[PDB]
Amino acid sequence: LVEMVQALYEAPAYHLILEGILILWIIRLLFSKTYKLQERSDLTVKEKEELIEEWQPEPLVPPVPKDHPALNYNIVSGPPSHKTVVNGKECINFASFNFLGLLDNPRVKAAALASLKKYGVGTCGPRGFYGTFDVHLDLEDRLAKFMKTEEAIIYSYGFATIASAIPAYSKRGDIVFVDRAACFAIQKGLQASRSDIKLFKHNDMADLERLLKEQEIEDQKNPRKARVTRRFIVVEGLYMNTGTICPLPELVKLKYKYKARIFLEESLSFGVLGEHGRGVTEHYGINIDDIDLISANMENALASIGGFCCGRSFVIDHQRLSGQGYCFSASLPPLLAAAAIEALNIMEENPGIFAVLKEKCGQIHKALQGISGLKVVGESLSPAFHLQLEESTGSREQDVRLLQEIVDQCMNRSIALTQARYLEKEEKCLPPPSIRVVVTVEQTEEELERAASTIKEVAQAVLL
Amino acid sequence: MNVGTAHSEVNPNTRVMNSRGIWLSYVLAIGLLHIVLLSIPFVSVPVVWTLTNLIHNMGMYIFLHTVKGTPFETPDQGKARLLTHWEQMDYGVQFTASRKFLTITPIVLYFLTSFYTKYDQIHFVLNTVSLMSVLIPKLPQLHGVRIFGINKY
Amino acid sequence: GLYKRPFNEAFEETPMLVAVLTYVGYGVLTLFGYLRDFLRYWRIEKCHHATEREEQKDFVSLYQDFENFYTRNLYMRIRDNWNRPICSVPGARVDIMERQSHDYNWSFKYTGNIIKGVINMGSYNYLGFARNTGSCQEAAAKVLEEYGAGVCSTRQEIGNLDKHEELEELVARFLGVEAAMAYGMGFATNSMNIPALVGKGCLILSDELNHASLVLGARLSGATIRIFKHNNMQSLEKLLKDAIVYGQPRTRRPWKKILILVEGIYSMEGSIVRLPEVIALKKKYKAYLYLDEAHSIGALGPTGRGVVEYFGLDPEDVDVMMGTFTKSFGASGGYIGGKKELIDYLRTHSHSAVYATSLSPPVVEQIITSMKCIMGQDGTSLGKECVQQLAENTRYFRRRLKEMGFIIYGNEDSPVVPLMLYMPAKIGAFGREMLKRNIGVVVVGFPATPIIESRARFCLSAAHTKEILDTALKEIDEVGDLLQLKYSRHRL
Amino acid sequence: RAWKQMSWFYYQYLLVTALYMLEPWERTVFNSMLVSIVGMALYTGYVFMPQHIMAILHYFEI
Repeated sequence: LVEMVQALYEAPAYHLILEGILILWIIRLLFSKTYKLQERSDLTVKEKEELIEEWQPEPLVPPVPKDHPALNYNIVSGPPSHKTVVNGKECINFASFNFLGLLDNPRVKAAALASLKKYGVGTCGPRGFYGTFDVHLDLEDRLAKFMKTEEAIIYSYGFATIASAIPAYSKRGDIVFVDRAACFAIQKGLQASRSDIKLFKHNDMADLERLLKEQEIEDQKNPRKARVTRRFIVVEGLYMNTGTICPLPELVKLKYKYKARIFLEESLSFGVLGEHGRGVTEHYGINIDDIDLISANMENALASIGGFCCGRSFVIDHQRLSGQGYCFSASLPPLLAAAAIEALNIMEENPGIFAVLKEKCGQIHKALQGISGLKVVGESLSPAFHLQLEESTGSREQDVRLLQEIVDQCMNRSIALTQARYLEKEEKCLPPPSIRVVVTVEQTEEELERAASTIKEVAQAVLL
Repeated sequence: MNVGTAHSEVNPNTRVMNSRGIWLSYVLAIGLLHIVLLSIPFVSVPVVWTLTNLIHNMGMYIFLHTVKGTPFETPDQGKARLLTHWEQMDYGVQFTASRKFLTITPIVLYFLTSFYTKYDQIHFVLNTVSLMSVLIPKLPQLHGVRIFGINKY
Repeated sequence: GLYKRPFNEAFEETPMLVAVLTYVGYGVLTLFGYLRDFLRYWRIEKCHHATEREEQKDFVSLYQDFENFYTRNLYMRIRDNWNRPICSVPGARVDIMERQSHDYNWSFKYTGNIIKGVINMGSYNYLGFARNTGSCQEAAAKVLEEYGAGVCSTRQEIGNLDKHEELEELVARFLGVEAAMAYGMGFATNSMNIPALVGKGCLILSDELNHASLVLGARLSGATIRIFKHNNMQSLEKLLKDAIVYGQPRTRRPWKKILILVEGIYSMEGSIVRLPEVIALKKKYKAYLYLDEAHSIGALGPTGRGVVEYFGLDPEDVDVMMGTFTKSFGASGGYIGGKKELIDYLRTHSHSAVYATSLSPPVVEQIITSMKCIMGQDGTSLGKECVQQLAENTRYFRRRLKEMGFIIYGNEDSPVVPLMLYMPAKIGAFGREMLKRNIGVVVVGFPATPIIESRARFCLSAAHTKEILDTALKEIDEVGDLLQLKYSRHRL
Repeated sequence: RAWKQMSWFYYQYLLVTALYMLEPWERTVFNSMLVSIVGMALYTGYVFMPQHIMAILHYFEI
């Protein structure tokens, strides 16, 4: 070997460079695993034209079946409120999410009319370009003070609120643990972001613990990647699809033990739970600072269009520049904002309406128990719950038809009920068909018991 | 401002090198660096040229092959969160006029600095190491690979 | 396709020296931003920002610092040109609350004084329907008194009203299509109806400058998205041919559907879509057409029916015609118009139809009154004077600015005038100088646009009198002399 | 008159070099570096390069 080294050293430089490049060439041939065939063919103009001519597209919309229950919309001849007229029949409203009866107060209408006189209807632009009014800032300050939180942000549409809040913080590569029974807005927000989604059983902290333990096991394998991966837990204060509350304290413990932030959705529970009606945090006594982001809409309780998100400035300031429903859309009309402000004033003046609503919900939930063919799904504290078929048929269409039969027969009996509506092909976890019962402080005890008796009679007559 | 206000493209960072007058600005920046290097009184010409080569190559490496991501919020949910600028360029198309220009210009600078350094061996090895450090990442095969897991995350 | 009238547009190229100086400015800003980031990291200079709570210091950082680079170093310096509050109706003249900052726009303090009578060139009221006194205001007040504000349910649920049916039938009459549907948000219309029409296995051909709502709606659906150059019929035809011929990418199969998303008027560019060519191409290649008509439904057309009337085409040729009431009619909302089968499928299978609260009664009443006034149901001479005045104002303003030596984008008919600034500092300089002279404008910078063109958008209106336009033009001339914004080589 | 022209030229310099949006100390840093580079370049040009350009300037002055 030494003699070979000396002989190689005896060689000129160009000769050795040539030998080296030849050896590199040999390596390239040896590792040229691609077996090219040396061919090239292209299509002909007539071939392209005939290929274009063969193609025939599908219709834009599929042919419609005439049996669609959703093809028929109930028509309300007037404002949806207590003693409404549905399909020309005078009824009592048990279907509209108007918990505090703030839709038809004279004060709310007066404030809305004053703002309409001052400003008009439209805002004519986004918040960036001369679409910010003083009413918007006033309402944001009022919401922040009401929720005992640093900052709040307003969207002009309930769906877009959470559907734009979620993708702003969760990006591609992060992990989101979301409850199985989550509203469609949360699902669309999670789809808009490209993060990894891990569903867990409804209100089951055992499954959440198992998933978090699996995630920690995966973190132990590649710590470098685990140091740049964020974890979120998206839950609802009061679920719409089931009517059940969520266990906050266990979620807070799991957050602080596994380093995973919490996003709370509080559309149903914003103005109905707690002594002062600030959500489920007052119901459980949890500190507001433990929850990173709280999202609600101003439609169910405040009886006006819009939505909002509340939190610390550190998290809220990001949405003013990353929320798509905020940056690329017109701001909320001033009269709706004034109505929301007046509703907040009314809620702050007297907090006994929440107790009244709680007691009415207790009465109606206790009275409704005992139907032969129907079962109540939901908690006693929920203002809106469900009635479901105890024994169901093989297919869903017959269940829907039976529920609509019950609804129509009740509506002929001066009780206006509604049936829960879903997108069958789109929902991640499709809930069973059910009849939705909604409670309002306007409803009297006699009306509630009359509704319970009528529902019992109609259900036992129809299911039998 | 916000991405998507006046253009639907998710990642504008992939077009900054295809704009108008960018190549002329790059060449003028190199020339201005050379002028301010000549301005130093006590430094000889070959040292000035090798400093020009080294500084330009170091800055080019730092900007193209070290900084990864985008300087602004992007609506594709951070698809290019880990890619460097050279990988983001032209959405991964490996050959393009901009890429050809950026690969060719350090070689021309190397030729000029070799001519002006009178082919000294020390300057040869310095400039060759720098040229290799710049030209190796430009290879199409060396796309999306971090050696020894450095600058991976 | 053929045009009955000449189709004039101009997009002048950037002077080379201007591009070089733009790059010089951006490089200086980037270097100083890196220096400021280095100073802030080592706590040499105290950071004026909010931080994570002490109990969550061991969590993974919520944001990535580099993504906020341009926000910390470029946006924050000229932050006072945006989010300007107003305390008056957004008419031809608006009142702006005055604010000042002492820490270089990191925080704003509100002074008591109020700027009054600022000429409004930023609001979207094309036909001047944003008024606090009128017939529409009285109708909205009556409907607010009767129905209240806001509905508390969904359309498929008890939340469907008679006002909504009246609005839908009136909109269908106004457009000329068989049927139409109305929603409570223009963004939501696209984002919630595009996923319904197409899905996995279909192709979406999207223009280069589509709105964020159209892009989000296309992303939410599982379809494949391909982008063609802005108003480039050659690129559209090439994409259509390749899509039909070569099939799906991995497993070569015929496409289930092909949908073309286009807009009537592109706001930032200022151009009008070549509708006859697009219609001819879609007829030849058997594609479907989605037409976003937010900026042209009231501005364009002899009677203000939109782009299809502007080109004198047949509304039955466009498969889906979407539109927004915010721009022209002065009230929030949106609509989709088309054939009856499409509208029924949308009423059954739309996200906003099932899960979202419907419109507000005062808003629908204001829309109804405004659109009746536009189509002349009231019998008053108004509704034609607005369109004629808008056309005259657009023509006069565009001609006067083009003969002053400025660079302007778009057609001669579009009521949106993008003036060109081309440099990062001139953005803030123009905004501040124009506000100092009582003109309100909108300025758009780098990350929104391409790097070399940064612009200022003027939105004309039918409520702008001739004296207002003359005052604005003389102030614009003075500022253009001050900042040297007259880059045009053709005429000056 | 001439002072107004010089102030206008300084304003244009600020606009072109993007110094308009920077804070005063950043302007100070940039200006100091610029004047240092110009002075060093003039010193080098005088010491090493022949004063042929100086002769041209003198001829133009005369």
